[PDB]
Formats: sequence, C-alpha cells, structure tokens
Amino acid sequence: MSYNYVVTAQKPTAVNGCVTGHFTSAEDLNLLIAKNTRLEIYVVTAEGLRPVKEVGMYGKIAVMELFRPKGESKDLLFILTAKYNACILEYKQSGESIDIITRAHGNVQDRIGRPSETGIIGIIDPECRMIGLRLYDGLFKVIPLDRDNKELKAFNIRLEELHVIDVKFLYGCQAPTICFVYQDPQGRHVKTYEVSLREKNKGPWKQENVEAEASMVIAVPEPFGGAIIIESITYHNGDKYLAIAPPIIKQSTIVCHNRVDPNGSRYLLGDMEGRLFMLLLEKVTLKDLRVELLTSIAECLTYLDNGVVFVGSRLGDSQLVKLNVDQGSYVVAMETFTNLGPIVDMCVVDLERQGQGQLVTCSGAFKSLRIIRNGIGIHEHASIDLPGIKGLWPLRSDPNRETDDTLVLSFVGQTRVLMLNGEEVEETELMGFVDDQQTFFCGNVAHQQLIQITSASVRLVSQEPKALVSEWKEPQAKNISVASCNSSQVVVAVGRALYYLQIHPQELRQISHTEMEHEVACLDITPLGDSNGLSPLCAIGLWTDISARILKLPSFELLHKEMLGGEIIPRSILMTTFESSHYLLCALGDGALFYFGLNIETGLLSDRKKVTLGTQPTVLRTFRSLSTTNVFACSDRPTVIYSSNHKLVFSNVNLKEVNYMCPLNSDGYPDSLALANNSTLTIGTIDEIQKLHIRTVPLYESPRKICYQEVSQCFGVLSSRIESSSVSSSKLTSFGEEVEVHNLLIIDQHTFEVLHAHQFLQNEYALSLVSCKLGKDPNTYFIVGTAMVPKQGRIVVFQYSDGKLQTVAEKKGAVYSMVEFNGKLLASINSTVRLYEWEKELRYNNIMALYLKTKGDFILVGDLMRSVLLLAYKPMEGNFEEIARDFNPNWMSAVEILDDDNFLGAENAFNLFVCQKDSAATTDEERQHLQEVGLFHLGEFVNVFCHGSLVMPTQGSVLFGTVNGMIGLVTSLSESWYNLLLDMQNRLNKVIKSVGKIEHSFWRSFHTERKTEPATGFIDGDLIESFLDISRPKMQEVVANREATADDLIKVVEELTRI
Amino acid sequence: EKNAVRILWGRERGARAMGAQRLLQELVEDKTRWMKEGKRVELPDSPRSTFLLAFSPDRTLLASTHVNHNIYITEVKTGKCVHSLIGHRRTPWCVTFHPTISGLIASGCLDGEVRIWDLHGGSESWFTDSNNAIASLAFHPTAQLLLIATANEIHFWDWSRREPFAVVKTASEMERVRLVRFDPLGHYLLTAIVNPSANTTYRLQWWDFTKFDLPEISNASVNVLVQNCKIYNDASCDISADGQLLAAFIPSGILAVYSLAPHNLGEMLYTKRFGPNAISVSLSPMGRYVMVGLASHMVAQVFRLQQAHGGETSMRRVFNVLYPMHVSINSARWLPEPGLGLAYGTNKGDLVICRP
Repeated sequence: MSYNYVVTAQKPTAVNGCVTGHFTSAEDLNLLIAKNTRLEIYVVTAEGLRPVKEVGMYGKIAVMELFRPKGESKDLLFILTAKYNACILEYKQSGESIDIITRAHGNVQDRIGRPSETGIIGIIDPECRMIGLRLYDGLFKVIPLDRDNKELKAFNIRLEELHVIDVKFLYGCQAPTICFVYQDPQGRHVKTYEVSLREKNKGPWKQENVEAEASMVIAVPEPFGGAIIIESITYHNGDKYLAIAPPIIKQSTIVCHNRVDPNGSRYLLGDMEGRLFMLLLEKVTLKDLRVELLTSIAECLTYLDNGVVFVGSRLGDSQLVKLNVDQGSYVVAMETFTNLGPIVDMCVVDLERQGQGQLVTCSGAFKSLRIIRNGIGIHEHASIDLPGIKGLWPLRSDPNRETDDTLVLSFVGQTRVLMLNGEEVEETELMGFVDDQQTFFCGNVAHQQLIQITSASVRLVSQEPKALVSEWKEPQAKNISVASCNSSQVVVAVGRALYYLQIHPQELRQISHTEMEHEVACLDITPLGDSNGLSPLCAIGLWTDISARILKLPSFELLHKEMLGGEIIPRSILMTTFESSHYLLCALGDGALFYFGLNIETGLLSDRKKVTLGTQPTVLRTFRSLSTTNVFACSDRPTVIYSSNHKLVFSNVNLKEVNYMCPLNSDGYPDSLALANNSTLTIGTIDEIQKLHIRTVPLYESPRKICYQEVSQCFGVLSSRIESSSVSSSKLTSFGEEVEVHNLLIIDQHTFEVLHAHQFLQNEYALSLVSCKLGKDPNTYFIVGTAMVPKQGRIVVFQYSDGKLQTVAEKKGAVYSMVEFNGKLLASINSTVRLYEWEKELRYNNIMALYLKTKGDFILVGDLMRSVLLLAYKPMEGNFEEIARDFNPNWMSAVEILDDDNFLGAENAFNLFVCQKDSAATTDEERQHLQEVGLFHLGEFVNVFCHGSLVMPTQGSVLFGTVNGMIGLVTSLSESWYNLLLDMQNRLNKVIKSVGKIEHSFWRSFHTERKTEPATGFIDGDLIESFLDISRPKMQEVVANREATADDLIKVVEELTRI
Repeated sequence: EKNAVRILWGRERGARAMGAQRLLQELVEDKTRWMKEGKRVELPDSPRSTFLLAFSPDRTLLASTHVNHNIYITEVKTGKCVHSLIGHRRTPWCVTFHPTISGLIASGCLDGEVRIWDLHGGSESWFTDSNNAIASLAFHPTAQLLLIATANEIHFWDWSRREPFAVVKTASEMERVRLVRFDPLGHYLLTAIVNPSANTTYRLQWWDFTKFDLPEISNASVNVLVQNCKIYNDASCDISADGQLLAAFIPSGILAVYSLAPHNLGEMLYTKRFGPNAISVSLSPMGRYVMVGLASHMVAQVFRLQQAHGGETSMRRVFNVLYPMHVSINSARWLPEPGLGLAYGTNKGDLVICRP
C-alpha cells in the first residue's frame, strides 16, 4: 500500500580515477574518467576532452587500471566494483551500437577479509604475468592471467606487512618483483618480494628505514630501475642511496603522482593547497634529486600530452591546466568543468514568486554557491536598449533563399523596421510599409512578397520590387483589431465582423465576410495537418461572452464552441499539431491557459485542463528547438510547452519577464529566438526542456548550510576560513591549536554580491544557519548556531536591519541541530530534548541528534545514535514522544519524510531504506519497531534531503543531494498499481541482463557486507526509463505474452517521466 | 577536530584521506561507552542453561546451544526465536557458523556425534569410532573443511564425503588437543595442547596452514607462541577481526595482548590482571575494546587500549554491563558491527541482548 519510485535527475560528477591507456583502440589514447557509479570514456585531442561513450555501468568503481595481456591487440580494462564484482572488461567496437563485452567475471569477494585502511588499490605485473589486488589487510589476492580461468578463480597469498601504504611492481626483473612501503611501528620501512605462482622470497634489496612522513611511491621505469619514496624525496635501488629535504615541500603534503616521460627525467607531484610541484632527476646511476614549483586542488593527476595536465578534483571544479615553458608562473587554466561535488546542503526558493522553484547549492570547499533550476536556458548574444514593443516577427527582405535579414518591431503606434547585416542591429525601414502605423503582421506569404497586415489596412509589398503591390482595407474606415495570415490566406477581424482575404499574386482578394455575436479578441489561422498554407479552419474568440469557437476559414461558418467561466477575455488562442493528435491552446488575459486536443477533420471538444501561468497576459507562440516543435508562453512566468511522449509539458524559461517572442533564422543568428520585455532584447537557442542550468559565485571558504530570506531579498552563507563587516562581542590557549575564523556572507539575490560578513570568535566552529519567524515578532531572523568542541554553546539571533546586523539574545555544550518547527526552536541535542520558545529571548530523556528533519506536520524524524527516530510533538504535552524507532542500525547520512507513513532514509553504505507503520499487534509492544517495507541500494552518499520539486500519481516529492553531486527524486504509491506492475517489473531482465553480466536481483539486493536481500517494493526508475530506449524491434517481443497492446504500458509509464 | 563533522566533511567532500572511517568507528565506540537495556527472548522450551553463543558472519541469524539437547536459532533485530535445531541425543559442545556458505552450521556433542545443519533443508551426521567426547571444532573459511578434535586426534573430514580423510595424532595419548581455531584470514592455525605433567597447563602452537600441510603437532618446541595458557572452553581465546590482535590467559588468570604481525610476532603489547572468575574474552571489531564475561550486577567489563608497553596500566577500566536479575556468565561476544551492543548467555537459562 506504500511503494516507492527512485529516479535520478542529475548523475554524479565527482572524479575518482583518471587512468590513461588505449581502451577504445590501439591507436587512440583515452582518459577514462571514473565517476562514482558511471565511467566516462573520453578521447583527448588538441582541443581537449571529447566524450565518445558515456557508459553507466551497474557498479561502483573502486579499482580501475588498464593493462595489456600477452597476445591482446588492445589493452583491457579491469573494473573492480566496490562490491568486489571483479570483471575483466573489454570494449566491444562493432558499429553504431556499442556495448561492453565481459571477457571474464566473478565475485572475488572474501567472506573473511577486512578492507585495508588506505583504501583499495590494485596493480598489474609489467609483463602481464599476474594481477595483484589489495582488498584485505595481509591478503594479497592473486589472479593468474592465463587464457583459461574465465571464472576468475583467484587465490590468496599472505603478506608479512599487515599494514601497507602503497604498493607497486618494480620494473626490469625476471621474476615478479614487488616494491612497497609499510608502516611497522618503527618509522616507515620498505620491502621487496618475489611472488611465486606455483609455490603461492627475497628481492634485489633488503629492508631499510625511510622518513616517517613518506607514504607515496613512484617506481621509476626500466632504464633507471628502483623506486622513489615520497620534506623528503629519496631513491632506492639495491645499495645506492639518495635523499633530499627541500624546505618548500614542508608547507603541506603531496597527493598526486604519475610518470611524465618514459625516460624518467620528470615527474608530477600535487599539493593539497593547489600547488603544482615538479620533480626533476639528472642522469646507469643518477647523481642527485631536485624539486621545482610551477592550480585548483587535484585528486588524481594525469599528464596527457604536450603540457596538458588534467587536474581531476573531487573537492571542486576539475580543471584542465597548461604548463607553459616560458608573473613568470607556469600554471594557466584552459578549461573548468561545472562539476558540483561536495553538495553540503541546498534549499528550494521561488525567487519570482511563480509556480516553479529553484535550488541554491553550496559546492566546493576551502578554495561556493551555485544556482540550480530546471527550465530551458538561453544564452544571450546581442542586447539592444529599446523601449516596449507591441510585437515581434521575423521578416524575409531577401528572396526565397531561406534565412532572414530583417526584423520588424512594432511600437504602441509605430512600426520600426530593423536590418541585421550580421551581428549588427540597425533600424532601417523598407519602402513597402508604413513606419508610423502599428502592424499586426509583417511576414511573407508567397510570390516573393511581404504581407504587412496593419491596424489601418493590410498591405502586400513585394520583396524584389521593394514596394507595395496591393492594399486591402475594410470599406468602413475602421481600424483592424485582430488579423491572421499564415502562408496563403488572411483572416482579419474588424470589430464584430471578420473578413477573409486570399494571398494572390501581387493582389489581395476578399473571400468571406461574416459577423459574430461578440467582439473578436484574437484570430489565428494555421495549417494543423495536410494543408499547404490554406488553413481549412479558423479560430475566433469573444470578449463579452468569453467563449472559444472553431469555424471554417473559407466560409466563416462555426462548427463547435466551448463555454468558459469568468469575464476575462481570451488574450490569445492558437491551434497546432505537435504530436499524433493536434492540440488547441486557449489563453486568457489574466494568464489562465486552457489546453485541449484538436482534430484536423472535425475539431471536437477534447479533454480540457486549466494550466497556470504568469499574472501578465500570455501570448502563445511556437518554437523550433528540436525536430518536434514546441510552444512558448510569454508572461510574468514564461514557460515552454514541450512534450515527452503524448502530453504537453509546461517547463519554465530562463528569463525575468517576456512580452513577445519570434523565431529567428538570420545568418548571424542561426537558432536564436527574438525576446521582448519592458525594455530588453535578448537571444537564445534552447535544445531540450530538462537540462539544468548552473550559475557560479565563488566564496573561497568552507560553508555548512544556507537559508533564504523573504523580506530582505538576500541569502546568507556561513564561512569558515583558516589563517561591510562585523565582529562578535562574546563577553560571557596554546600557540598551536584548532581554531577557525568564521563569517556570514549575505549574498544579494539580484547582483550576486556579498553585502556583509560577521566575523565570529576564535576556536568556535559555527556550522548552523536557519531563517525563520520565531515567536510573535514579525521580524524575520538569520538564526545561526555556534559550537565549540564542549562545555559551552551560544546562538546569535541575527535580527537583520537596514545595514547592520543585530542581536536579541544569546542563551551547556555544543548544540547539534534544529530547524524551526512551527514558529519556535526547541532543539534536541546533548542527550536532552528542549521545549524552548522565543522579552526577545530564546527561553529529560537522553536524546542527542545528528540529523534532523520534519514536515509542516507535528510529525518529526530524527536520530539518537545510528537509527532513524520518529518523534511526535504533542501540543497538549508540549514535548517529544518516541513513536517508533527503527532497529537494524545503519550509519545514516540524510533523512526525510515522504508522507505520514513512509520515511525515506539513507546510510553510508550507499543504501536507501523506507520505514512504515505496517499493521501489527500487541497494542504497543512491536509497533515501536519500524519494519523496513523497502530495501534499495543507490550507490551514492546522499547528504541533504529537502522537499519541493522543480516542476509545478503520488502526493509529494523529495530531493536529495550526494557527496558526488547527484540529485534525484523519490515518490510513493499504493499497492494496486504496484502489484499489477510487479509482475512486469522483472520483464526487462530477459532483453538485457547487465553490462558486466551481473544478476538483476544482485543490484536489487542489499549490498551491505553483512546482509543481502532483494529489493522489497522499491521500484527503480532508472531501469524503466531505459524501457523507452529499447529498440522498436526489441520492444515488440517484450510485454507481448487486457488487450495486451504494444504501446499500452508506454502511456501508463510516460506519466512517470514527467515526475 | 574530535568531532563527527570535520572527519565526515573530509569524507563527503570526496577527499579519500582514508583512515577516517576507522577513526569514526573509534569515536562511536568512545561515544557508546557513555550510553546505558536488558531485552530478553522467548524460547520454544525452557532449557536449564545457555552455552556457547556464536555470532553469524552475515548477522542474519544466531545459533545457541542449550542443555535441552536442542540448538535455538534467533534473529538479532526482531529478537524472535525462529528455528530450534533438534537431533542431538546429547548436549552439543561446540557450535561454529560458516563464514562463506550461509546457513550451513555444525555442532558436536559429548557423545562423539557431529551434525552439520542447514536451515533450508537437509543435514549430515558422522560418528566417532570410539564415541569419545569432542573437544573443539574449527571450520575452514576458504577451503571446504571442518577440523575435528576429540581427545588428542585431529580429524580431517570433508562433508562431501562420509568419512574423514586424514588422521594425525600427538606424541602421547595424554597430550590432548584441547582447542583448534583458524584466524579471520585462514592463514595461521592455533592449536592448544595440554603440557605434560586445577593447574592443568596448556600451550599454544602456531602452525602455518597456508600450504595445507598436516601439522606435526607432536613436537612441543616448534612454532610455539605461548608456553603456558589457561584454557577451559573455546571462547577463552579469540582473534580480532583485523587479525593483528590476540588475547589469551597466562598463569602467574592474566589477560595479555600479543601482536600477531610478523614483525613482532609473539610480543606482549597490553596486559591486565584478572581473577580466577575470568572465563571468556572477545575483541571489538576494530581491536580496541574487549568484552569479558565474569562468574559470580557486575557480570561483564569493557576496557580500552591507550599505550602498549606490557605494564599493568596498558588499558583503563571504562564501565560495567549488568543483567536485570548466583549468576555466572557462560558466553558473550561483541556484535559484528561496532557500537550495536552485545549478546550473552546465562547459566540459569537466559538469552539477553543488551543495547545502549
């Protein structure tokens, strides 16, 4: 009765591995980015990085290295899933369809192994004689690489060094030789072994001692021989010894390393402080070592070629720097990815007070805000400071050679013609129209003529003669109110009468004349099917009666009409075909939009629904972004009417205000679209209706949370740096301690410029910020929590003012977390819940919390210690009561409430579980246990949960950000639809099993190292969204054995992709 | 910073500065040392006593032996008795879970009968030739094997065959084989043998079973790690999950920690002095806290390792674990995941799971 649906909107983008090789082909070097769950296959060129195949493999990549087996044409790839699902992958290059053929597969998981402290790493013998994987401590699993062993039958070999920091295979040796540094409790040492296959030894040199702050290993290639251990960079090969102690290196540590050239005369070392070191060696036995200093933070460096170095950052935007030989520095950035990494938190804000919402994230760290929306973005190209325009329509002043070279702008009572000779915007009038009269249409119809339908008289000016050929005017000296002419006929309405004119060769001929009951509001004639310019039907609106009717254009005879409520006249009405069924759009002056289906033959009144829009009048207009043309709405809340399968979407747009729109196809602007406003002129292309746009604003600090302000129109962001304004005055220490300097950056929502910074005390970690309305005081606050780690804790009530932050009250230990419940703050920390309230002050079970969340209800979800806790606030009692506590402890990371029953949750083992109060017995003896009504393994580190949605049959929604930068949605649904769809849930297994021959239920399992249970009611949205990607011949046999229609379920499922 | 946040901030920020997860679980063990309950479980029958708890490696279920000649299987979370293994005509003496194959458990009784049980269905049973008392059992994690020691004979039997394959015996009949156990890696084997002559002294011999060579345990001077050790049951010695830590009694009962790393193998790291009431020990999953059941309230104790020098002050007393009632603790063990709690058995016939 409560069954969920998980789907991801933005995939992870944090970088974890950048091993380079020849995976695509022997003659094409690749870069092999490895995100959390999906590996991106790029090919590096002179320009930069180019994706060729973005394979999302069903696994969490942990160990990944390219090796070349003997007798193999191309180097293979060894993906080690974080669940030990080791597979020797091989790129299958056949044709347009490309898949990942598994050479060998097998779960190499060990039921008794314990992962080594310093992560999981794997190495390959240089002569491909062996695969060595360091999964468990003191357990060097060895996989022979014979042509046999397709099941990957591994075996274990004991290691004397239980704790190993880094391990490699030394070059230039007969037997498999291994070099590595371990951490035996006497400084740090190095050892050598010869790995025996049959026996399952001694190395070239014995064990010595090295620096205790040296951890990284660089094994030099064959020409030199030996290994370099990394303020101490040594070198070791037999008995020869070398060591240097530069002073520059002592500032911080080094994390990245890789060989630069086969000779071994140069190396790369990446510092944690965004410093690019440069190791050098002088040429056999070398003489001495040397260090050099020449960027953003790097997690895995990879020297590509010709000075191009990929700076893969898991902490921030990964860069693509260049190292020039010639401020005299040699670190210049060329590319900067938009990779949202450490999404620490976010919130949903409606800046424009419209239906759609927005997300503001805090990405990056140390050395942070980004804006997340859902509408289609437009990149402005040319800006003109022009006044208000009454309309916009492209004009083809040239002959029938496609494109356009003229723009027509209509003022309140004037028509200014603009000429665009490329990127220039010059207002040049043509001698075929009137520039002092408002024109309702200035397009071209046929016969190389531009129809100028004005309020006074309809004019037709030939493009070649550049002069008016004919002029049709009503024989009553009345201004034209509504006009319509698409390609071959003119349907204009003057007052209560409408006249039909045909676009003849250099002549206008009236074809029909009729009068309506009420005054015509708008006229729209357009072919919605097999019609070449000659529109069969014709739409007309009424103002006195506010009704929409459909009539035949040739005779102006009404066919059907639909009644509407209210008294607002329809601002615009349009009918067009965008899918298998034509749709008719009706828009009112107040912004109400009615969408109904239309038939090109009859035009019966199909289903009609009320769609909200901006408060300003809406003028419907179609846009050509993709092969399937979409409609665009111009109002205070602009939106684009796109579609997915058969239903019209209403995705918003990236603009402040829109007054008019017009497609453009000029030479200087191929896919641009004219945009109008009160005083503005912008252009844009738009391709999809689901891309998310990101705007950046760096802060160079470590943020913790964020909250929006509704009355001051400015965000607030916590700062914590390590080294307008304000300083704390807390009037209520060794030289080397743990102290951070904190601020509070108030970012304007208009100029994106910080306006204040409240510097706090030293050695006080304030990581909380809440915006609410505490108590009866109408003033809106910026409540910030401050914690020192803990015998003290204070909270600053940052009552905002015109320009100065203020404090109202201060009020044993470090508080953990609390958000406003209804109008109060009664936190639950330090093993004691509270009953606080807002004198302008802030004035027991062992309840301490780490994460806290609640919906507007009295229902509250928390966590005491590694368990989802549900708390109810009883207003009669005014405290918290433990309703039902979830057992089976999990290391939680973020918690949310879906509805009154389903409780969404996540934990550090990358798994999601939902609790629910299923019916039970014994009054209250087992109801306190929340039986998990679901188990799902997501594969990401969900960090923050928030309600809201990016759009305007579940009741509610939820968003969650990850540590790798993934956003997604979770819903809930009854058992009736679930149980019927449960049988066909596994139907997709037959057509495709997996990418690496992995069991479907194995991903449906609970991949924690202790348990394993198939998914219970967690319906995936990733697999089902791939149902539409299945080829049509392959789609036929699936769901083929009440009517059992081929596309019956697609309509039933196409409503899911709109969630 | 000694906070969950900054360690976790580094974690969620994708900075793979490993060891933080180790430290976080170090913190929660430190945190859980301050928090406080006694939850019982029903049984299909009323056994007089509960012996030899043994936790699952997947934590799905929990077997336990009782004087009623039956083995009760209980789920940890629900605390509901699900299965009751029956078929032993005598009380089982050794029960061990299977690390790899789920649900395949063995149990041996004082009558010389071993029974390999499966929850899904089916069972096997073998009989000792002279129905002697069974001493200890030890499953082989990776290899298909379970070693059987009864008086002084080590039986090498594969359950795929009806009869044991190899038969290896000590130097003397009185040189009894008391305890056998593989390590959490399966690389080394610890064999407890009584010393030639209560003050019954035993020794530990450290055989490398990497090559599956039959251990010539007749020699009392080869691969010896402990000259004298007090052993009465199989729970008196245990190896940490990491396998680098070990606890074993020594005579003047003195509990001492010996590093299992080859660099200082046999070196005595930490020590404390205990009375004769000390019976069984158990190490926390990350090798920092030790649980010990005590015989007759203060029935259990927990300690913490601070510095390794071999002196008395190596650990410090933390707190006590009580039971909602003389009562002597028979068995106890840390739950597989750190910080969850602990389960134990009672000489009076009780199974109580305690959590903070």
